[PDB]
Amino acid sequence: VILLKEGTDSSQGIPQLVSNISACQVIAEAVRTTLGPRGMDKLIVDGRGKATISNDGATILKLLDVVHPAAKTLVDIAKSQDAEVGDGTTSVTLLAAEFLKQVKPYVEEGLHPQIIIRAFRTATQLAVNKIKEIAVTVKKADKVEQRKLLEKCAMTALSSKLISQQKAFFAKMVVDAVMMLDDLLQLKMIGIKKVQGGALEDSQLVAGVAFKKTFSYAGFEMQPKKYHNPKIALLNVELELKAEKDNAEIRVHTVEDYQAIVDAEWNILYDKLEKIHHSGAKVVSSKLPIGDVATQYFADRDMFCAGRVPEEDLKRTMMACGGSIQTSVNALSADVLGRCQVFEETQIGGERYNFFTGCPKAKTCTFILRGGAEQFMEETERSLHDAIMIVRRAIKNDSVVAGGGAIEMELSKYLRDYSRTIPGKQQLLIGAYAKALEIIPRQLCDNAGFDATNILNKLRARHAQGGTWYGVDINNEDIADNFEAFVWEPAMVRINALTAASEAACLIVSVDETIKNPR
Amino acid sequence: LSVFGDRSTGETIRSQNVMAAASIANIVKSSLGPVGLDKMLVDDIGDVTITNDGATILKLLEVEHPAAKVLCELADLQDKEVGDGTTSVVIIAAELLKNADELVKQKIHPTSVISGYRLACKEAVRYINENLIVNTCLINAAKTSMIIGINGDFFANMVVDAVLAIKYTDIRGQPRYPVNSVNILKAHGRSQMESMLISGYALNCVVIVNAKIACLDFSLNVILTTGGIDDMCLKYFVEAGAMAVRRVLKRDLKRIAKASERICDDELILIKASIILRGANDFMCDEMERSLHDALCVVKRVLESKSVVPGGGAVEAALSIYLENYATSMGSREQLAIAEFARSLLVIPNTLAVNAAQDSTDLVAKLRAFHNEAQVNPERKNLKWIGLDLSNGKPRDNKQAGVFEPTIVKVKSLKFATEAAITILRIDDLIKL
Amino acid sequence: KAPGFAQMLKEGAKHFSGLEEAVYRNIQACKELAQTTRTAYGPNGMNKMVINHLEKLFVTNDAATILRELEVQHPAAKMIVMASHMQEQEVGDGTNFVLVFAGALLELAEELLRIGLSVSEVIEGYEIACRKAHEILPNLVCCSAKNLRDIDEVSSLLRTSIMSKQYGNEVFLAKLIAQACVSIFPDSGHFNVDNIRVCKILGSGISSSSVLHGMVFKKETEGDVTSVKDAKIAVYSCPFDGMITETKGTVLIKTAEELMNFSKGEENLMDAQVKAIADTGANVVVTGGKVADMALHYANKYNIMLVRLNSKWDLRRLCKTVGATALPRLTPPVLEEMGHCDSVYLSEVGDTQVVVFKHEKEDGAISTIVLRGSTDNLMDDIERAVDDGVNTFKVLTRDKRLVPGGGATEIELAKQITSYGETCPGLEQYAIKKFAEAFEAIPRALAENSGVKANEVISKLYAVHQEGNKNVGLDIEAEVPAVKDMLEAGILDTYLGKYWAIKLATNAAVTVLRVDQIIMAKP
Ligand SMILES: Nc1ncnc2c1ncn2[C@@H]1O[C@H](COP(=O)(O)OP(=O)(O)O)[C@@H](O)[C@H]1O
Ligand SMILES: Nc1ncnc2c1ncn2[C@@H]1O[C@H](COP(=O)(O)OP(=O)(O)O)[C@@H](O)[C@H]1O
Ligand SMILES: Nc1ncnc2c1ncn2[C@@H]1O[C@H](COP(=O)(O)OP(=O)(O)O)[C@@H](O)[C@H]1O
Repeated sequence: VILLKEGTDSSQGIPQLVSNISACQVIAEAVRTTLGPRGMDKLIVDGRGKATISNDGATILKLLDVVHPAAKTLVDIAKSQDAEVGDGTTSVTLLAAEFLKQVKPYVEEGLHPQIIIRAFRTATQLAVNKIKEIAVTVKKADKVEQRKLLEKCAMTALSSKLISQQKAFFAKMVVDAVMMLDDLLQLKMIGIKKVQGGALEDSQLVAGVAFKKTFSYAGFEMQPKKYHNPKIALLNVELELKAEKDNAEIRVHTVEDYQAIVDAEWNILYDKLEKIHHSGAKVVSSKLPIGDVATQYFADRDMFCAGRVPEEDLKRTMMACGGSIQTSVNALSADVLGRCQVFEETQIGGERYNFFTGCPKAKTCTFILRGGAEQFMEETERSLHDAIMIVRRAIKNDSVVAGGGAIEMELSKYLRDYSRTIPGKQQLLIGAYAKALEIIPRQLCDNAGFDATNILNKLRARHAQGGTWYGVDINNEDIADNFEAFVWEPAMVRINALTAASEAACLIVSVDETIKNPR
Repeated sequence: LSVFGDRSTGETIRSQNVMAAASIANIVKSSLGPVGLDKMLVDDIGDVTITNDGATILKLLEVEHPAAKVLCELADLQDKEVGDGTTSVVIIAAELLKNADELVKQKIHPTSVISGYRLACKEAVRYINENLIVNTCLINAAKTSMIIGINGDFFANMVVDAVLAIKYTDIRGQPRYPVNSVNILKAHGRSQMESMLISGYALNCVVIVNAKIACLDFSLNVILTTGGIDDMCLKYFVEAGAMAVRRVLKRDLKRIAKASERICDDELILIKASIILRGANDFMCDEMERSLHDALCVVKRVLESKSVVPGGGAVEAALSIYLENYATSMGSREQLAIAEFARSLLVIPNTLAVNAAQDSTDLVAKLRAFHNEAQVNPERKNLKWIGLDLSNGKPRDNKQAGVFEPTIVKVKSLKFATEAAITILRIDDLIKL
Repeated sequence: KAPGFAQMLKEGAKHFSGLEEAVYRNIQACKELAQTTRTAYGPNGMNKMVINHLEKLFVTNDAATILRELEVQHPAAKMIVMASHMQEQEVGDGTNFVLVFAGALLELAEELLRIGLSVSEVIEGYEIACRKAHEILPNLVCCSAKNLRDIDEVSSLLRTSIMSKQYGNEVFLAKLIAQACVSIFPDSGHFNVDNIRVCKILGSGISSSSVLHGMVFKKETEGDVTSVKDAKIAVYSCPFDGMITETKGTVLIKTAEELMNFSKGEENLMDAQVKAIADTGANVVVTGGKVADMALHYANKYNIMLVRLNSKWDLRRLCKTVGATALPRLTPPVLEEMGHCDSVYLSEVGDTQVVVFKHEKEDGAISTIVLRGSTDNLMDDIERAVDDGVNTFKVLTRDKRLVPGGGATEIELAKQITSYGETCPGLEQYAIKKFAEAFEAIPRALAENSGVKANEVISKLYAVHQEGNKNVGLDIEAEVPAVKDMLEAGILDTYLGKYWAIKLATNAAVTVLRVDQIIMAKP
């Protein structure tokens, strides 16, 4: 009758930790197959009914929104990994659950959770010291130009893909697109656009900002496209004749007043048209559509105008032209007007495309894709994005380590050999920590269809002989030196992954009870 | 399908034979070692048999399962061939099947697992033969095994002289150490220090420097008659002066034939080994009788089986490190098989540590650390050939402590355990009629 | 219909019969409360996955935070919780002591009631042993604070309080909390934990934190004024915007002409209302809501330092510190409701502009520890460890007496109480001897949470304590079950912490034992 809980759910002890360990594996299973470039995809549907298909561990975890709190901790650790690195969310979540899986039977055998944390904190620090030891700085290897090595990195990431034959052409432009930016590199600054039809060689490398230019209204044979120093207007105003937004419905009882009302409704479009010309905007780029009449206005005034621009391309032009977005047109002045050296309409692929070039704030560019279908350009959009990240990270940090699970097997060797010389309960735990590192190369083999048993066993033998960089080759079903293959990753990224992985496992292992306030 | 019986296959049948073999090991897991706990055996009648011997349990245990019966037949082969190690064989085999069943769940075929166990057992025997110790502290040997321990060197010095006096070839220059040669007795004379060694046979009978020792069995100076002597015939021996005795035991005459004082209430006819234990009370000296015969046999098994090896899990801890390093040299799907063979051997020091009421995860880790340092470099700062102290609960150099076993036990126990795991793991189907 | 229910006669309240042992049910509820908090004891305490009433996930190891979110309903358990709330007064530590020790007394009392001892004989024995404990505890005082107000002295003592609430940061927090506490001890008989207001900012980590004087606030100054010593301060929780009266004030906008006029009317209203602030001479204002863009021009027009503090509790500190109250209307020019401050200015620390309210002319005792952290959860847990550290020295403003830690006192105090229990004849020896074993539950929890065998630790402590080797406690180590001297290691507790905890834990258990039947009642 007088009950202590009264509907309050709560449990503690070994059953609580084992319960949280199984929930952590459920989150890894949702992103276990997405590991690698050739990883399997995941389909997610929301209440709207639209499906999202992608193998991005960061985007997948944001969409699941699991209610279990141990899972919320892993998902939150991925967000800190994005701000810290921007990638490695699948490795952190997949590797953190592997530490929990290996210490699961020892927890059941009565080993205290606190003793497990001392091993993770110890083995992690020993691993970080080994990463900085094995990590090599590569700036002028054999006096080779950095553009040459950076192309070998992007070619290997794009090898065995839809652009496999023309990977060299895509390799040059990817490096050139990254070289076009300033010192403060950024992935969001570069855009990638798609153009249906045509061969892969016809893919253009735009220097400035561009957009699809869905504008298909009247006003042809006029509007001289070329400009040497135009003033680019950034607006979201609709200049349609009968606009859904702007109208004038004035009911009167006089014929003479209707002539002014029909003209006054026309004056709203004309006054807005004149305010654009009043400030001297040579290029009018609007978010909303524009009517046929407004096209004839600027066509007569020696000015260009084309609406139906997405919001992203405008804001990407905001950082490029050096102006600002102005929804209105009355206060349009030089403080929001842009500048560029060459603005010209190009007919790449038959469709009209507008682009700027040589702007003062030209901190962006655009990559046009040419292929036989849309999915070839959608896969190539992200496939080249991976190569852009590889080229970016090599410029930022020159200290790197062999990818493809090569470092995970050396740390598995060092920590396993170090655990042997550690008397106490830390021996089996540091050894379990070592064996947990082998899940990264094991899934790269499973996700690639290869036999993980034969490769991981052959790979462990090569590491015992002295191979400090051998790992998994996604293309050929064999062991290959990822360091010689220019498959590199930064040393700090691998450090922050183990730190975030160990911190996540320790936080879950340090938990004993889950309390729930009924409210 | 229409058949007069049943049929079944898959992972469950290998697991059923694994879960069956694991049950037999757990029945004799806690009874491993000298401090093994006793176990009851309730027959269908209702009676109860209590003992701690793992070999005795398996012979009397009855479990209706084919896989379990293989381990019962396995223990009989190891018993008749050697007569020791049947408990460790059943436990080691069950652990190999446990780890093997886990590999089969990882898409590791049994033929790859079997090929690894055949390699791990082979190299393990080579590593064992490389780190043996041959017949060569005999005061410290029986000391560790031995209330008699209050005076270590006093009682133990008599044991090394007893076991050495019995040294005799008896076959083609074999020399062994016979068992029924020492005659341990007791007394209560004035102290526990008056116990004395005797270099001769102590005959418990009652009625001279005559070399003639007459040995006769038929019924009627040192004349022995097993069939008894009539009353009148004793008078004729007094005429010549013979020390003739009647009603001589059969077992005594065999020792007297092979061989050739004022004692409390039974004066012994000494021929001029044996040790008469003069004590204080029956409680103290009676325990000293069996305490001498026990540690005397431990020294006997060392000097008989000329090749021995350190016990206490020293072998299993060393093989766990060597086989783990040898695995990386082979590859070809044999790493996980040989690597899991290494972990399976750790059950012996893990089981003995639990039976000794100690943290097995600590002792097994401390035991592997010393053996690992032995493989890194041959320097003397690195500890070598370390075992387990079951009394104190800590590592101990069994080379000095005198804890050894015959080499054939540790060698054949791995061969029998590997052959049984292979026999059970090769099964992949069940057919009933 | 007969047979009736045994003893159930009062509002259907379950009256457990004599065979059912109604006293045992209350002991089980208090016993279960300890097991939740027994694992949160010491530096190796296991954190709790707490879910707030707002479906918010917080991870912590504080005992008081658990009981707040854990809605305790059994009134027998509420007595120990009310003792913990009383433990928060007169001292800022020992909450798990009251929970773990009281549960140990109730756990061992059930063993006595099963033998057949009366409930009153157990109560009288515990009250007697509590008196002996208060007589034995001063003799255990080994060292005391040197009373020098040195950061080295203060940081050495705070290590034990900060530890067991935030491990790893024992070194930094001991120095950061010390710098804020030593600045007020010169105010003899006026030190208050309330004066040290903790403010937390999202940042790199705890190492990036610092200590500052006055009431620091992370939100920078919205105005363009740097420093002003104007005591006239006024807080207005209403957001700065177009003024509207409490009357009708119906604004009818029809044409674009009237739109710009009344849009300019808002400019005249804010200019007229902000003008009233300067007319009173109040060049310092704090906003609770947003700020209009035109008001920023008027703030710089009359040279009024405008500040934006969006948190309500940030304003309550000012209402209780300087006295400026938060009125509901748009800038009521009421000088009576204004505050007083000797110096106010903006400051940039850690690449972050923060407002400062300090007292240059007046004596002043206000301070603030600007915490930095990447995760608000872990950063909020560091705040609770600061309060346990500041309150530790708020007790040392009283008689400065320390005792050993790590369970050293609990075995030395149990050893001495067991002696008096052996000499004292009668039935009181059972409850007195069990009162000593109730102290063993503390290092048993301290050893269990460290992953160490409990009985192996208690045997070593009683052995060395029998040799007179006092000051010997538990060595915090995952693999080593050995012990070491806590004094030389620098682990020391407070005398009043154990005094008030032993007193309230005994009374909390006695109040439960005195109860034998819980009855419901309708008003
Ligand atoms: N070309 C490649 N060859 C072999 N391994 C690769 C290659 N590219 C990436 N990997 C491996 O795939 C793993 C995941 O990479 P990535 O997808 O960038 O991170 P995440 O999977 O966390 O999003 C890395 O650990 C890396 O070793
Ligand atoms: N004195 C001792 N010290 C340490 N270990 C011992 C000692 N005597 C026996 N053992 C251990 O007990 C185990 C079982 O011995 P034994 O009973 O002869 O074989 P089984 O148990 O198979 O019948 C052996 O593996 C050995 O390591
Ligand atoms: N680092 C440490 N080493 C040994 N003992 C400690 C350590 N930290 C705390 N303790 C012990 O833990 C006990 C509880 O400390 P604390 O958590 O501050 O109070 P409570 O547990 O009541 O909240 C203290 O009595 C102290 O002796």
